[PDB]
Amino acid sequence: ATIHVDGKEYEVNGADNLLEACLSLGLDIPYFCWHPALGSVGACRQCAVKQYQNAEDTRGRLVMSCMTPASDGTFISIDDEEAKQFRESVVEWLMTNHPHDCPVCEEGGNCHLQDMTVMTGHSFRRYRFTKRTHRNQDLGPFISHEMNRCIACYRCVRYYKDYAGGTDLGVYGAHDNVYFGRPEDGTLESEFSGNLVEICPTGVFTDKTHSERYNRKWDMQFAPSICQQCSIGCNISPGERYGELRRIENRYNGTVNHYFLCDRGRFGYGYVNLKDRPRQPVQRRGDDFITLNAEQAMQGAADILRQSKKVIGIGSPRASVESNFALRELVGEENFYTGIAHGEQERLQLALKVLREGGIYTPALREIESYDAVLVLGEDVTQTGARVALAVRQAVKGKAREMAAAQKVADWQIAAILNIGQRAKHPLFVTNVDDTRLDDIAAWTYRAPVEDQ
Amino acid sequence: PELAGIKDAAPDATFRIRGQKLAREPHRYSGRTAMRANISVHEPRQPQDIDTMFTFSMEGNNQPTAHRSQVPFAWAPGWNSPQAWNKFQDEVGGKLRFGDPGVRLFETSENGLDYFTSVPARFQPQDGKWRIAPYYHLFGSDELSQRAPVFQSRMPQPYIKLNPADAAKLGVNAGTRVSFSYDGNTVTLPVEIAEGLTAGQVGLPMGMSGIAPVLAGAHLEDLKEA
Amino acid sequence: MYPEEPVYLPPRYRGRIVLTRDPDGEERCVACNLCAVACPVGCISLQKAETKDGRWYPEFFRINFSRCIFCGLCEEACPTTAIQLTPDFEMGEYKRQDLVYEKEDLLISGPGKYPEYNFYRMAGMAIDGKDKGEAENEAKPIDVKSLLP
Amino acid sequence: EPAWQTRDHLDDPVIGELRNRFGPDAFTVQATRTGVPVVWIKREQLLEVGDFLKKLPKPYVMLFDLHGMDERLRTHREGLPAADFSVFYHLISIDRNRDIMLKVALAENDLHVPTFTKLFPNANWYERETWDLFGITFDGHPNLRRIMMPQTWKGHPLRKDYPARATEFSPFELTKAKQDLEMEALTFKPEEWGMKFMFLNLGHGAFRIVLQLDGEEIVDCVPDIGYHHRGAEKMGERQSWHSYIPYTDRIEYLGGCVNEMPYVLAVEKLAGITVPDRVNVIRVMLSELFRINSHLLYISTFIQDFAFTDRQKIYDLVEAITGFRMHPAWFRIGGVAHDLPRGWDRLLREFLDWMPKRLASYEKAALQNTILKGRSQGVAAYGAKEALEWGTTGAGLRATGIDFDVRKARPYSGYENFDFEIPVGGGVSDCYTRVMLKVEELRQSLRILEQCLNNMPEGPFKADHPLTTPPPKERTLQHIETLITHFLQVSWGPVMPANESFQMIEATKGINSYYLTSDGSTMSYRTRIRTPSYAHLQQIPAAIRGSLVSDLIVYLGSIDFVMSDVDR
Amino acid sequence: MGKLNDMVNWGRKNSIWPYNFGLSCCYVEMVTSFTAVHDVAASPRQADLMVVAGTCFTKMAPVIQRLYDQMLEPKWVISMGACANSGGMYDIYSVVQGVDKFIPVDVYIPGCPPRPEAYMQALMLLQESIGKERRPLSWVYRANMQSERERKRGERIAVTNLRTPDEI
Ligand code: SF4
Ligand code: SF4
Ligand code: SF4
Ligand code: SF4
Ligand code: SF4
Ligand code: SF4
Ligand code: FES
Repeated sequence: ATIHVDGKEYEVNGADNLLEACLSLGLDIPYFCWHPALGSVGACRQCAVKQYQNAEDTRGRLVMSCMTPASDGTFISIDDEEAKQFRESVVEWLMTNHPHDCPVCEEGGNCHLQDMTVMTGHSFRRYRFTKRTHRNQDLGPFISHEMNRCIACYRCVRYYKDYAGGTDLGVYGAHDNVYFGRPEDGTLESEFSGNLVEICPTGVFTDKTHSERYNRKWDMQFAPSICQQCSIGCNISPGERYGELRRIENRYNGTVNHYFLCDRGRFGYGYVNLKDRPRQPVQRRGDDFITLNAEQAMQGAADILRQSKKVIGIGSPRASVESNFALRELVGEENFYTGIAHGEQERLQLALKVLREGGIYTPALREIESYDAVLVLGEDVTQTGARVALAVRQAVKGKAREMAAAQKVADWQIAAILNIGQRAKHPLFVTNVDDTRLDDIAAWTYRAPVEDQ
Repeated sequence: PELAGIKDAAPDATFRIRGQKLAREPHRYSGRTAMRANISVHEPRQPQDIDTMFTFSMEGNNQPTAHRSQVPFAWAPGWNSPQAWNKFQDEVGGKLRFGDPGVRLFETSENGLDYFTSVPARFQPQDGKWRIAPYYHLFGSDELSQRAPVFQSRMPQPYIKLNPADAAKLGVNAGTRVSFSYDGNTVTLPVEIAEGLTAGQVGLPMGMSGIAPVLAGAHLEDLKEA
Repeated sequence: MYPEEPVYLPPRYRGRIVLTRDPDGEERCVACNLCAVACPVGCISLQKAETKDGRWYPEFFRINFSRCIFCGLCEEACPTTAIQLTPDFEMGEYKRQDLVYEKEDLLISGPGKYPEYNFYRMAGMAIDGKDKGEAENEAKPIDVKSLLP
Repeated sequence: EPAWQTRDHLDDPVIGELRNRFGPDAFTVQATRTGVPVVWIKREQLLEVGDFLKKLPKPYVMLFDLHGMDERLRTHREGLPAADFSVFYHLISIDRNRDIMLKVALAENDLHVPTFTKLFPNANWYERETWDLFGITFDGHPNLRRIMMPQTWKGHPLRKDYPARATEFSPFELTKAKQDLEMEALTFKPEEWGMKFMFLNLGHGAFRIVLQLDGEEIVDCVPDIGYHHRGAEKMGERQSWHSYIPYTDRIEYLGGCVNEMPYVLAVEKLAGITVPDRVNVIRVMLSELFRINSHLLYISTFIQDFAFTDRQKIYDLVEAITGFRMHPAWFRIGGVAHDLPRGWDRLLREFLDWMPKRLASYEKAALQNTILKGRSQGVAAYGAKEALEWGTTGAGLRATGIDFDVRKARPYSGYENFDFEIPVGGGVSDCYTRVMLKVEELRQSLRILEQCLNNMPEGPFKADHPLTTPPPKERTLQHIETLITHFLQVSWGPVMPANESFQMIEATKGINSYYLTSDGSTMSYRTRIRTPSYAHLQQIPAAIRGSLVSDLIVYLGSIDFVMSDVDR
Repeated sequence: MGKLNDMVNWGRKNSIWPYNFGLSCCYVEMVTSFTAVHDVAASPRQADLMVVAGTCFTKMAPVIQRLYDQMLEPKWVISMGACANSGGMYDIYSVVQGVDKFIPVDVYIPGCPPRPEAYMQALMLLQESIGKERRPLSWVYRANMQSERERKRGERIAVTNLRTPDEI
């Protein structure tokens, strides 16, 4: 397509809405309720631009860029004065009831609301009345709840319910006493509830494990890493401070795990911070445990290994490729053993032979969401490969997406898609020894022994 | 040779973005002359990273328009939240700009396998032998995750799953602790009634305290009330 | 005339840095790390801890005074008025390690230059003695189960 | 129309003259917030453009600045030629009261520019420093050596891929440097330094000059500078826009708020901030107090070659206002840090009732001391021709009869509202003429302070702009929007949208200027600081030729330079 | 014997000639220290105290090292300001991070710059350090003095109210 933003011509995809098209080009439009993975609902009214009917139009009309298609020959203005004033007004309206909490808020320096308050250029408070308050809930060990900071943008419920398929987080109440959370105090039951700490643009849902040993984002030392907790390989950004691993943030990978982790990967990093970890080489001498440095340990181990007639190596599927290879080089190829059982290795080798010799394309984790029918045999995915279960949920919602696409409804207009696709879904057939967490969306569930499956 | 694709998973340690390395920490990293001041007032050396292309300082490159795939964190001026990932992608919600990191080791084969003709028989429950049905838990079946102290409050208590018919045959109710011997080790767990489990199977939480994942599909002997 | 006649210092003189207390007597620092990041020299290091009531405070707080330039940017950064620069200059030492002032060397027993400001009287977060709706310009929380329309 | 607006300066007659001379496709005009026309010139046409601008009807006579820039990391290069590096030449015409910035683009491997020392002799040290900090070779340069670094230095520190931080200290390098410096007096090579008779080393600041003497006559002298190089510009790339103000203070340390002023005015040009009138008056008042302090120190030092109580009065007044004596760090982006304390006017009134008698005493100590008149007049003098070609500004330039002061020619910070005169010399820059000009400047600064005291605006000390850093403190302490703005401004930094700004002010030693390039971030992409002491120290080998060493000492005492201002 | 060492240390502490080798703003503060409004009252060969007051650059460091080596025992060193203590605000490529990287320092002064009364306080501290230690009488065991931080802790923590910055 062709759009004209502030007198400049850009080529954008016509299937996109105006907000994501302009954000792709590098234009800054404030937004709260829109998310790339969740679609457009037009709640927060923050993404306002001025759309003109043609080139020689002067009045224009304030539209929401997330709800407006990026059609061919579309004339808009982002930096128009009326659009800027409306966006600043929306920020001010969000600020009327917002608590004075930024120093004692875990999202400070990481807050989308802070960034959009600064970006709209709103810094002068002329509201003088009382701010509405709220009582918090206990959401369990992982997610801290602070409902005062909510801007009522519906990202949490849209993610947790429409995307993640959870059932225990909704919106309750009315006019401006809208409340987001569980119907009662209790742990959030989703396996993907931890993505709320990044879906929520404020400090309502925060990482409680990060909150117990807290530091700001500018103080973190980050690195790109791979989650070590299961086999899916979601990209993570672990951040440390003062020598201890403080937080696991999601690291975007458009091929694998785009915006979302699972709760095991996000909250199961605390083994790195244990105080019983080995920190120096330790050699036993009778009942004593002498601490060595690096070179003494290497010389002593080399002497004893040189005296021994045959040294064998036992690797692990926890260790990296380089470490298993280094052990294999140390002990020899014939003396290297994968440190897993024979039946486990047989199943792993058969899975490998199927993947790289079966002639059938094995999809990436994001590519799973584009399949029209899913048969899951034996694998309780939600407890072993949880991100695949989330991707399977998206692939199941693909039927509602297809039905809405038949009626010329845009793919980002998610509310109309869910309205058209009421309960129709693509087929899902799961088999397990018992009930899975995918049974709420499965077309059929087969509870049977592994022989019967 | 099968692992030859790990060379292209990331660039080597000599990779630079216009001469400079990639930063591990943001530009506004603070406390650089007081974070170790309790140990010694003299600042130590910055840790040298010779293994990789990243640096252990902010003296590096983390621009969104930098020709790299490995991004340590998303930050752009004006965008401090996780919405800063919008600047690091070619289009928002799509691929990472200049490609996603990671390479597939193997391509799809030209020809497939043959049909596996080894069809197993129907499962038959025999007396005194209990087939272990694996129940995995997201919080508790991965070893290092179990070691994390925040998962102790989140993981369930280890319940052994029984069919209503099998528990009625044993006389066991929901909650009474039963003992079973595996590898000459009698261990006791409280019973949870599993309706969807089939008779002759016993459900066990794989990976948890004392129950190894190797036990999945193994038989069980001498399952009595404790 | 020194140290015979004490030298007059103006009230906003940028000398020795202290941490102050609120009028209630509790330390004002909520350990928000704004002073540490606003320091152009990086000579402030602290760590947030949190009591049972949910009150943020610094677990430790240290300033390397061999490195401080007494520019007062940390006091300008402080949203609680906890960190202040006093009119005091006699801070000479024998060992450079003894110029690293920990939290007990900094935390005075009073409010300092700002005698009435209490951040937790304005913050929305609930602590002991201050529930929800008890801050300044706050209404009591209205439950969603309430009978009013 | 705002003074910070992004202008193209296509209505400048110099642009039309360049179009008529070299053609419309020979150069690229860049729209900046510098307030000068920025013209990208091809590298081959650089000497032709310099010749053309030197021979205009009202010519561009002074090379104000010349420095490099690493463009490899700059992401917002819209409307700019493809450059890995660039070299900018800031040229000033005083007859037109205008200036132009010529930028030459360079590829990464072909880093060599024709030398500019044939047109402007003061380009020698600038090209040496551009080679030293960027590795840009200048073809035809006589002795292109390092001026801020030792000769055994690897890499060029202002390149973007150079580590800013201090590396690990080694006693071995210290012993090697001791062996190198302490064998210089024994194994001196009189061809590296540009010379070609005894060789002496001397050893405002501590610095070394290599002197070549015929008996006691100075036949050649080469200063060795860089002993006080603090890397302030590289720190400009490392600090945020707000947390760099102390570093601006610590350059020309006798200036203080005077040194803060051009930095904050350039940042406010980047931010689009028009400060209110009380902010302008406060910053003028503090800059004039510090100007009086610096002039008092300079006069007292020259008279030495009683006056330290008035400096204490000024320091007490600045202590009351800011909280600190000589590094106040008090100007902010969009205002000043605090309001004036209640009682400042009494202190200023007691200061202005004390200074006329002291000023009369200084005029009696400088005029009636005819020994000083005999030993100061004709001591390393120069005319307007030598002042223009060496970039001499401030008291020397005005002592050569050229009436060019920034506070009147290109007014800033509301200096238009104040009635004050510009003392102009007779046409010869003696030591005595410069000292008399400093005395008359001190009188005019006292007049400015009287006009500040009698007519003081009652209003805000910070602007009502969203990029005012930090916001007013009481609204920060009780408003959430203001708290958010304070949180993001003091932590990540204020975001200046991508532009280039320039501010030139009259410092206490001459003309000081900041040239800031923002890449749309919270830090500076490039910070260039032009200080007058650099150009004043370059002029010593052009004026002390054939004179005595005592004349060199008196001339050094009468230059009014500080070494931290030289080595910035 | 006991009184003799006391009188020797008394003579050393009551007569101290500083070689104020300053390099920057701190040196100019020490120039202002010599005036009659502060009342603070050579060559490195006969000077017994070296006051390093300013930034120790990588090029000025050999000069400082040589000028310290030219001094003679007993010799004492006072660092003035943040630059001489630690490098100060210049954690930059061209600055040695503290003068105690290459010469021993006996008394440190925080500040940027310290005021001259802080220099007089450091002179008092150095005099007490000299008077408490003891050296061989004819041809070195320095006393481990209590730090000023913990000594002054009670009267510093006991401070409650300060004058507000609004007034003068
Ligand atoms: S949610 Fe954001 S704006 Fe609200 S208190 Fe927290 S950091 Fe401040
Ligand atoms: S809790 Fe967070 S995600 Fe949910 S509506 Fe409120 S601000 Fe949006
Ligand atoms: S699905 Fe969960 S445990 Fe597995 S790699 Fe991803 S975040 Fe880690
Ligand atoms: S006064 Fe300046 S240098 Fe000292 S701790 Fe505060 S911000 Fe840092
Ligand atoms: S800015 Fe103030 S409240 Fe925040 S960490 Fe520093 S002293 Fe504590
Ligand atoms: S400590 Fe401060 S005042 Fe002293 S030399 Fe360094 S920058 Fe100058
Ligand atoms: S982002 Fe468009 S209305 Fe919310």
